[PDB]
Amino acid sequence: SWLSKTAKKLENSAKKRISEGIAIAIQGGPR
Repeated sequence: SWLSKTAKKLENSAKKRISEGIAIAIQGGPR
C-alpha cells in the first residue's frame, strides 16, 4: 500500500490508493 501517512482529515495520498481499485471497478462497471 504505502503512502497515506496522514489522512485523519485531510486526505493527501488516500486518493491515490483508491485510484487503483476504483480505476478497475469502473473500467468494467456500470459507469
